[PDB]
Amino acid sequence: TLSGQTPIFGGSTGGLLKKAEVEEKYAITWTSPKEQVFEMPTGGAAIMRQGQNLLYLARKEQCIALGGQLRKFKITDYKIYRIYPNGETVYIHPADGVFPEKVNQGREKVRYNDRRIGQNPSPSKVKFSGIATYDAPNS
Amino acid sequence: VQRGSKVRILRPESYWFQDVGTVASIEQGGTSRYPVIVRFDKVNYAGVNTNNFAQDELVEVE
Amino acid sequence: EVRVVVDNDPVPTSFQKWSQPGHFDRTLAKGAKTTTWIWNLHANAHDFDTHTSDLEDISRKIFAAHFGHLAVVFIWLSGMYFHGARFSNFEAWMANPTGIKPSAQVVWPIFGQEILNGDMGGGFHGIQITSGLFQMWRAAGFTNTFQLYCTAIGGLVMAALMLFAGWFHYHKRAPKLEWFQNTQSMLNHHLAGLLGLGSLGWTGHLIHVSLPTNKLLDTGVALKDIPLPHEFILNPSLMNKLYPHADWGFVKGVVPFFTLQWGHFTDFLTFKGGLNPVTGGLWLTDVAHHHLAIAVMFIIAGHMYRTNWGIGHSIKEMLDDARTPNMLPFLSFIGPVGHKGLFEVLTTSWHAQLSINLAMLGSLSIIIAHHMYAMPPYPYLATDYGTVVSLFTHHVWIGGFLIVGGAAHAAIYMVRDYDPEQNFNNVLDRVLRHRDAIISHLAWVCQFLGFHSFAMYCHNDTMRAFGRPQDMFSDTGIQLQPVFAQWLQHIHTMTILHDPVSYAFGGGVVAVGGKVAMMPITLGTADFLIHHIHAFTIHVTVLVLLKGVLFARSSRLIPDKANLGFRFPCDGPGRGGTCQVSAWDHVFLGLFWMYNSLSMVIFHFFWKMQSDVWGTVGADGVVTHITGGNFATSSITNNGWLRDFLWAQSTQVITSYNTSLSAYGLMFLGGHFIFGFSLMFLFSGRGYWQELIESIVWAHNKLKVAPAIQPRALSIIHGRAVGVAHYLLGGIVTTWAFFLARMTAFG
Amino acid sequence: SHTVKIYDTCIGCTQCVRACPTDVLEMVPWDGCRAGQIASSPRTEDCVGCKRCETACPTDFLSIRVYLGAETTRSMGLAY
Amino acid sequence: MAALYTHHQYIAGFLMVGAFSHAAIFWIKDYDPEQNKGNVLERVLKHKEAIIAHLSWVSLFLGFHTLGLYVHND
Amino acid sequence: EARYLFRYLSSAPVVATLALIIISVILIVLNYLFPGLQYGTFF
Amino acid sequence: NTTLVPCYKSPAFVERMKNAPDSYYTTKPLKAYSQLLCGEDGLPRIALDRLSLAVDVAIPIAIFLYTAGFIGWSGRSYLQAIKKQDKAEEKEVFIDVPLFISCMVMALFWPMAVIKELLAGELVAKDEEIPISVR
Amino acid sequence: GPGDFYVHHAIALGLHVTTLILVKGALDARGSKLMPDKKDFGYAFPCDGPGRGGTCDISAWDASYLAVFWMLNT
Ligand code: CLA
Ligand code: CLA
Ligand code: CLA
Ligand SMILES: CC1=C(C/C=C(\C)CCC[C@H](C)CCC[C@H](C)CCCC(C)C)C(=O)c2ccccc2C1=O
Ligand code: SF4
Ligand code: SF4
Repeated sequence: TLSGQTPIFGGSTGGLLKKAEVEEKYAITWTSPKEQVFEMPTGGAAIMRQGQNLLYLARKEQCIALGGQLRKFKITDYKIYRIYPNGETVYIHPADGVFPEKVNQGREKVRYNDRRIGQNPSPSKVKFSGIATYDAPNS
Repeated sequence: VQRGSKVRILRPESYWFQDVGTVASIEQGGTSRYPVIVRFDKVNYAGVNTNNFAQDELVEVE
Repeated sequence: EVRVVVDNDPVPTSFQKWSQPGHFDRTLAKGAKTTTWIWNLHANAHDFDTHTSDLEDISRKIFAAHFGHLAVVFIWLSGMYFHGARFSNFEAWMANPTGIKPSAQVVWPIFGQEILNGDMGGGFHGIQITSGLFQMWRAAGFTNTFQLYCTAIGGLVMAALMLFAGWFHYHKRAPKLEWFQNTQSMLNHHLAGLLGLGSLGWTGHLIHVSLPTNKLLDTGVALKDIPLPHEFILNPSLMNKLYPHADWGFVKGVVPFFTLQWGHFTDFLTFKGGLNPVTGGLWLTDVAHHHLAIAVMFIIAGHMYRTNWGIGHSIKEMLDDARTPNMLPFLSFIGPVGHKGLFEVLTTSWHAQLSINLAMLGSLSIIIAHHMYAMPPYPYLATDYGTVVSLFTHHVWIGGFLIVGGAAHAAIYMVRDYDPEQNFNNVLDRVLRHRDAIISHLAWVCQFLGFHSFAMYCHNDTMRAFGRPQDMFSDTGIQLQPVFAQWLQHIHTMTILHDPVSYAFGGGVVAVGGKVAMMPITLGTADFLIHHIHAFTIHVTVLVLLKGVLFARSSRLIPDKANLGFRFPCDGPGRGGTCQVSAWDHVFLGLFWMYNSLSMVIFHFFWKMQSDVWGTVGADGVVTHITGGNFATSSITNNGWLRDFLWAQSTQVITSYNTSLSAYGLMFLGGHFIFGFSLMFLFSGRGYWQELIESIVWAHNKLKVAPAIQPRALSIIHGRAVGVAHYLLGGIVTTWAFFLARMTAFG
Repeated sequence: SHTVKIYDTCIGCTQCVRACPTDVLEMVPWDGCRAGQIASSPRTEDCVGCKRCETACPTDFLSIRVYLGAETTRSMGLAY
Repeated sequence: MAALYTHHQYIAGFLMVGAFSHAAIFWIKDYDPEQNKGNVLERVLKHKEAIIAHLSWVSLFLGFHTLGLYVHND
Repeated sequence: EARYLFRYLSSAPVVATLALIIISVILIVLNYLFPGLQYGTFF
Repeated sequence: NTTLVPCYKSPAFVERMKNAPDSYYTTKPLKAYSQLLCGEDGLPRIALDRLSLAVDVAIPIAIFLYTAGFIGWSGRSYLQAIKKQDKAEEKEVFIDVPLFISCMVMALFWPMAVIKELLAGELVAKDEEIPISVR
Repeated sequence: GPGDFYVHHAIALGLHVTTLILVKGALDARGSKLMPDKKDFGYAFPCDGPGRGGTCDISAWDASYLAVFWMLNT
């Protein structure tokens, strides 16, 4: 699962709302070799600890805007979770342990078209059909 | 299509459709499917002037 | 230590970089690919914080560009004194400041535009100026046009002095960073040396040039008999029939000041507190005493901060001691840090200093506009009705642009110069930590006031149309009296010394000759309803601008907004659409709201003055106002603003063809063009326009006349900046041409 | 729930993956480039729609598209 | 008589903006270049940057000399 | 160096702001040509 | 043919010459408007007749359209001059005035220079060398 | 009379610009050099992001839209 001490943050207003209790809630988890201060994605500034840190955010763009901030503090070990309200913590970033910029094997060409972009079919080819013109199984 | 030659573009989806460009490099691997890199003298839209092309959509002018 | 440090010759002086435009940005110096390079060269020429990175080299560019700016004001200030010297009727106006109209700026005889040379009284043909220059030079003691000419010469050699000092402090002796960062020493010399010695120098001019000259001009010496101002100092017996309670000698007349027998000055340093009933302005004995109490208070307050002699205050310790062991217990909520780390904000960044110096200079220029109509300071200013309105309207617009600039650089500070290291839990961190509670309660009081100021104008508009004039918010129907503002008009007339300061409050009608200078401005339901239009439009102007300062770092939409920049169009069509999320596009939207706020301040002024203050007095005592009590009954419906103000008072700019007000009728209609022209750039987007250049580039590539600077449509930000630069130009020049055709058809 | 398709004009410069704020794209191995990579979008349910991967693609008439489709609660960026 | 002229000219301006609104929906949704090969409907798209370049000359002609001839007379 | 000065006065805004003071010859051709010059009244 | 009487015997134009100022704008340009056709309100109209205003309408055509195609031909022959020098990116901002004047005096005889490129086929660019869109 | 010459060239300016916006909306409904896949995005879409300079109002819906301001004006 997840664990860690929360950073020294004096409370905010841009934090979690009733969506985080009812639908989904994200959690970033990093570790720091320093008692440094960083900028919160929910507005303000907080002091991260020296052990395992743990911060609950509301949506995934707030975690990776924070994850792109820790990479400028030379902290590139963060794990992002997604916490459903029944307690199910899935682990979503980075999925394979490796960052999505550098290539790993076993990964799949998912949502890939084997044509140029300019040779997509016309929307009159797909008239009264279920598919869109960018799905288009020919080439 | 050698390096330094001037070539015209037959790609209808591109910015430089029927524009003369100078070939910069051709790949000798044979498995990259867009080997020839041609450099143009006008940028497309806030950006590049080089683009990878195939050899079947290029007609040389000299 | 507060010592001086400079740098000997840091920058060479050559025309080598004038041949390479765009040298300051690295992407602009590599060539002009498209026509966006043309516009980016001017949008970044003064962004000195992006040319370099170090604050030592930025602050030398700031300091040397102020000198080249001061050398631009001195060119314009030598153009106002030169036009009063050679192309004016200042001689004919000073002899008779009632019948002769103030005019400079004659027009050349070409293109038939000499119809603008109307008759100004006394055979002078020119344009009636409404800038108040003539009423200001009379208060300075100018009598002949030679003294105006050698002020315009003396400013041209002061422009070349200030222009030489910008070359000298960037190319020869440029200061270092620790010379700019002693702002305690700077406040000592600006309070005492600039604002204290400036109002000590001016109170020496007033009692030696202005107070003798404006005493003899009230007896009507008709500009032969008056002496030149050096003859009141070279001949000290000449200033003894005037002001006889003093001695007026070179050493013998000053010694009442040092022996503290200041009753010898009580005839030309008064505390009368009223308007001069022969001229209309304040007493120049009352003004000369005022600058002496200002120069004492500023030279005193310039010895507050600590320079290198130990004694004095330090702002570093005063800011860092406002934590919360030591506050008042009802405002002890601001942090155990307090605002430590805030002297490092206003010293290590010029955008933090510019946002305070613009909002203070903006709010000062509206306080100035509200005081020069109610306490008119110049002789024959208050009865020149074209000058009273064009000086209120000028400094309200000037002082409202600077407020929006004070909220632009309070947003460039957050995107660029904001540091979460030095601002942990201080008074600025704690504002961003609750910024959805500032904006929630601001967007409610903008909503509370929009219903209770504007929808009470729609209630009155419906009751007046229904034929129910007893059901609407009138002085005859449901009265809404300004209870707390009718009471302050009662206080400021029951605390009078013996003359009623500011006749706007009450008591007396100053009616110096012909027209009326000042009258009580009473407040009814039409003044309750219109002060809440002003309270509503100021709060939405704040709400637009404060939303761009607090949400300049991040939001719930884009949590990495400070990495996209200050001036960016959007973050794509995602999240439903995120156009105008930047901090720039809240300055852009707060410029329309500054416009709507200040155009109702100058419309409340222009109609309340005409109906309840200005007018003419007969031989009994009753006053017939310009529109005649029209604001009380008809300014409560906005069909009455349409009919009784915009339609009925534009009969002087509509019917201003074939006459001398002909240019105001053209600027009125040229103004309506630029407003409607602005809506091309505001309403449409650049993807239509870029896809329209491509069909026009084709017709040039066909005829082989295509350019290599490739034609691009304007940016998203650049297309919004030219849609607000035209709305705020053609919406101002159509009000400038209506305020001035209405009042220079009367006087 | 947008639709991020990726076409074979890719060059494997990884610039769309570094520009994505939500980790929708990732680099998989391929044979038709010198980098040997091509982008793929396995987390298209996290597509916020902002087309920031589209401004970073340097191929002319870019090799990645975002087709804005049926928007949901995580494809519209609602923290409430 | 006045309210019936202005009625039917604003109806006729709306019905002509919609005659070109569904021209655009026809090109997107209901046109294919393979079936309309070489006919009169491909020939318009073959030179469509010469119709837009000439509608933009008549527009640029009639506004430089209609606005300019008013504000000369103004 | 004064040899880079007139290489700046040949740039775009300079020669297209002296392409408006040279079109102050419409000021002189409408000063002494009794300015009213209609479309039938000049040959 | 029309009711546009000349301004000599128009009974509403002579009042514009009766009560008028003098200076330079309503005396000599007003007696030069006397040979102009004017309606029933004394304002000189511009009609199009066969021969009485044949060259009276053709002087504003031929005088303008020469120095309309004199600005356009010196701007076209300058952009073609700086593209054979292979420096057109930087010669369009910094105008090379020894060449722009040389391409101005080559455009002084442009009607006998355009038709030397129409019959030679060099005025227009051919359709397969011009950039277009997906059409 | 001459007051009717002038308004018919405003009417002609009006009918030509609002044809220009509608013909460019109809003929560039397939796509142009700013975005060559306008058919894949439908009739009414906002834009294609701030890339390639910015593409506000690029769709064929948003040119059947700027010509309602010109229909009402004319
Ligand atoms: C300024 C242009 C203009 C003018 C002068 C008119 C004038 C007229 N219209 Mg109108 N109309 C216009 C534009 C105009 N129209 C446009 C662009 C539309 C398309 C939306 C309409 C659609 C329309 C309809 C449906 C009807 C008229 C009718 C009339 C006639 C009677 C109304 C009247 O006395 O004048 C009053 C002043 C007006 C501005 C008339 C406004 C009428 C509005 C536009 C009706 C719109 C219906 C609305 C969209 C749906 C509301 C449903 C619900 C909320 C109740 C009158 C001659 C009525 C008629 O046919 O007479 C028997 C009628 O049934 N018109
Ligand atoms: C006259 C046109 C107009 C109107 C009515 C509004 C109205 C409003 N603006 Mg807006 N604005 C306008 C023009 C207008 N604006 C323009 C031209 C711009 C261009 C830059 C803007 C830019 C702008 C910005 C940037 C902002 C606003 C905001 C607001 C809201 C202010 C809150 C408020 O006042 O509550 C009062 C409501 C009114 C004053 C509307 C009139 C109420 C009527 C008279 C009562 C209705 C009676 C009844 C309920 C009708 C129901 C009948 C039933 C049959 C349906 C408000 C609804 C601000 C906001 O969001 O507030 C929090 C906001 O920040 N505006
Ligand atoms: C015979 C006439 C006719 C018909 C059958 C259609 C049919 C169609 N049009 Mg269309 N069109 C027409 C004329 C017509 N149009 C005209 C005259 C114009 C010029 C204005 C247009 C411009 C147009 C555009 C730009 C689009 C269509 C679209 C469509 C399609 C879907 C309609 C829709 O969106 O859902 C239902 C529509 C509504 C429920 C109306 C929405 C609200 C409107 C604006 C009424 C507002 C009036 C207001 C409330 C009244 C004021 C009240 C009072 C205070 C006065 C449909 C096949 C759309 C399409 O094909 O998508 C791919 C599309 O984008 N049309
Ligand atoms: C009209 C318009 C344009 C097109 C605007 C253009 C093309 C700017 C026009 C400026 C012209 C091109 C000035 C150029 C002058 C030349 C230098 C010629 C002068 C040379 C002589 C002086 C010799 C946009 O790009 C745009 C973008 C976003 C929202 C709205 C709009 C918008 O409304
Ligand atoms: S989409 Fe862009 S970043 Fe991804 S492989 Fe293609 S060129 Fe590289
Ligand atoms: S739309 Fe946004 S989140 Fe989705 S792939 Fe593009 S940049 Fe990434």
